Amino acid sequence: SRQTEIVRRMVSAFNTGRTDDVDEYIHPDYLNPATLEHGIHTGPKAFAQLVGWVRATFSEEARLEEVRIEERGPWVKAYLVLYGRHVGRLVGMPPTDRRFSGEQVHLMRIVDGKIRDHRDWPDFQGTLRQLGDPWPDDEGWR
Amino acid sequence: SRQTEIVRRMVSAFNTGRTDDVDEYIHPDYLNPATLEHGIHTGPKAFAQLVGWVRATFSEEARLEEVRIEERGPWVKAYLVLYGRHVGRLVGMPPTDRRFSGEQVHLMRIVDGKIRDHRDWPDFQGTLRQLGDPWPDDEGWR
Amino acid sequence: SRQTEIVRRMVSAFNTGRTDDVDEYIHPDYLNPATLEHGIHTGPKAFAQLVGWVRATFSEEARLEEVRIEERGPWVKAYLVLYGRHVGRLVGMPPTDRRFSGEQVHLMRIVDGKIRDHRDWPDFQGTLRQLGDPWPDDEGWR
Amino acid sequence: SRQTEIVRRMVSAFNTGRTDDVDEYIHPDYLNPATLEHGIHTGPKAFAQLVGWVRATFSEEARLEEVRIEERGPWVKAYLVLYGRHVGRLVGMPPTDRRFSGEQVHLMRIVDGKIRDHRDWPDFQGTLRQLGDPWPDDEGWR
Ligand SMILES: COC(=O)C1=C(C)CC(=O)c2c1cc1c(c2O)C(=O)c2c(O)cccc2C1=O
Ligand SMILES: COC(=O)C1=C(C)CC(=O)c2c1cc1c(c2O)C(=O)c2c(O)cccc2C1=O
Ligand SMILES: COC(=O)C1=C(C)CC(=O)c2c1cc1c(c2O)C(=O)c2c(O)cccc2C1=O
Ligand SMILES: COC(=O)C1=C(C)CC(=O)c2c1cc1c(c2O)C(=O)c2c(O)cccc2C1=O
Repeated sequence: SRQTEIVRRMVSAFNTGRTDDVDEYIHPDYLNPATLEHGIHTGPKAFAQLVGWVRATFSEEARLEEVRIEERGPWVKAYLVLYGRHVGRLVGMPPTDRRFSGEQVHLMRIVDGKIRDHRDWPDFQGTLRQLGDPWPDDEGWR
Repeated sequence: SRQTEIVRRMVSAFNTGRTDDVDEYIHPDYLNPATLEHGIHTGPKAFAQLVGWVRATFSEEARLEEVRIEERGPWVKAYLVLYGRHVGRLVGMPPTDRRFSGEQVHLMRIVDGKIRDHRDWPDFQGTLRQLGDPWPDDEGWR
Repeated sequence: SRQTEIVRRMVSAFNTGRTDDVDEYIHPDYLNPATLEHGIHTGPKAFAQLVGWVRATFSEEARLEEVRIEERGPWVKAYLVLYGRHVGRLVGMPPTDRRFSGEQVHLMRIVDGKIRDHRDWPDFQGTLRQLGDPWPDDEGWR
Repeated sequence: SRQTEIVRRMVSAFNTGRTDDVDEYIHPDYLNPATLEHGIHTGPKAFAQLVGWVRATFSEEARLEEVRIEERGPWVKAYLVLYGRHVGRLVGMPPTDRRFSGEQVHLMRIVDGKIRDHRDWPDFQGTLRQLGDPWPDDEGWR
């Protein structure tokens, strides 16, 4: 139950935008490999930046709802659903202003009480469908 | 565009619960083959009953959002997303009170200005996941 | 484990087309509510007809693979994946001859050793995408 | 049609494992941001390494089937379906030896006749379900 509660605190940060206490539950060595192309590198600051990015992209009304959280050893798996609105540029695609919802799975390793390894799997295909199958502009993503 | 607007009127009925005017856009011969196991048979009354059932099952806050509507001949295809809350018994499963969202596709044939043939394809599997993989009780569905 | 094995026998019938022994594991009162619009009514014969329809529609190479089977009381839930090819008319849509695969969930009630209540939830939306978003012809489905 | 054919050549490489000619259709500056955590960096060699990784992970029988390919300007969008078998370690998860299939969307920018920007969106959640919801081992992914 300790580990489930740590992951619920991470979920809560995405829902409130609250990053002042991330050093209490994000490991110094935190890395989410998806964040690198944004410039977002390691530790509590990287996680704070990721929260910021999610809210900037999918709006201050984004909601991550919990379906269920599982654990095995030091690993925690969170089955969530994201509810958002496409209000920020996303992989080179201007904001469609379209609402969407999609299931997501997160996998996290807890190391000495804090989240150190974090992978997430959005329902990218369903999000793109709900956004009307957007395209990047000439600027693109790189 | 006429046919797209008829289907938008159907979508709107699910969003408002408004069934007083269904005879203006639902064909006398309307049939949705999924409705039969509820007792819901043909024409405008069957469609009214279906609206009622959707709102009773997925709540008076259910929302059907439009992604896109396509047509070919007398056929219209609606790409929607349902947002709801499981507040009514569903295929023998007591209400979980869980929020969910899922894409849905509807296919309708327009006959003399009114919806006559109607099939819908919910994201049943994703809904069930978001409801925590519920089970029917001893009463079941039949 | 008895009930899991009964459902595996049902899965096997779809994979082999073998219907000579359906009276041994399909209840006299069997009903799948989806089958009614094809004319397919109750008991072992209805189930045999459904096997036939699946193979006629999604080809003699259709394969239903097992992910996992769960039970609770008299209920069994089968998480499967269908692999097929669209070789028969489907809801008024001529055969695209396209290969597809989609997860499916089946829910069955076992009554005195035999399958009596059967609901299935195909990934209809994903199947339709993989078939290139087909349309019904003028004949339609009714 | 030129750009569609370039993307079909990329699809074909995943299906045959053929990487001797990647410099003819992969830009010197090619980057897929997902590949970085494997060590796989830029250009034709990075793409060759990615083909290798896909076949090592999802087997020499992996098949990427084409649903449809769209283009807009220099951008190409490929709607595919992957058929594979989990035979290599995947994000810290030992091979389950389970077959799976999942839709995938790829987005590519063509620059002077060659693929330069490449993002892919697997159906990760559906793959994980079909693999029986595997877990990483103690070694993990990092
Ligand atoms: C609640 O957070 C996320 O959903 C998320 C996180 C934590 C980190 C990420 O890097 C992404 C997303 C979500 C997301 C995408 C992320 O990179 C993305 O690229 C993405 C995309 O490229 C196209 C459609 C939807 C997307 C997403 O929902
Ligand atoms: C907005 O309407 C629907 O979603 C809908 C309609 C119009 C008619 C129907 O018969 C069903 C649904 C939705 C629906 C189910 C319907 O029969 C259903 O059985 C169903 C289910 O059995 C399990 C999970 C979700 C479900 C649904 O979202
Ligand atoms: C392995 O069996 C099935 O997939 C199945 C069964 C047992 C009974 C059924 O009535 C249907 C399907 C599958 C199916 C559809 C069934 O009615 C269907 O209408 C259907 C559809 O209308 C559009 C796309 C895919 C479909 C399916 O895969
Ligand atoms: C045909 O190629 C791919 O599917 C693919 C490619 C080109 C590049 C990639 O980096 C990934 C995948 C597929 C893939 C994953 C990739 O990174 C992955 O991490 C992945 C995963 O982490 C869990 C389940 C399925 C997965 C995949 O199908």
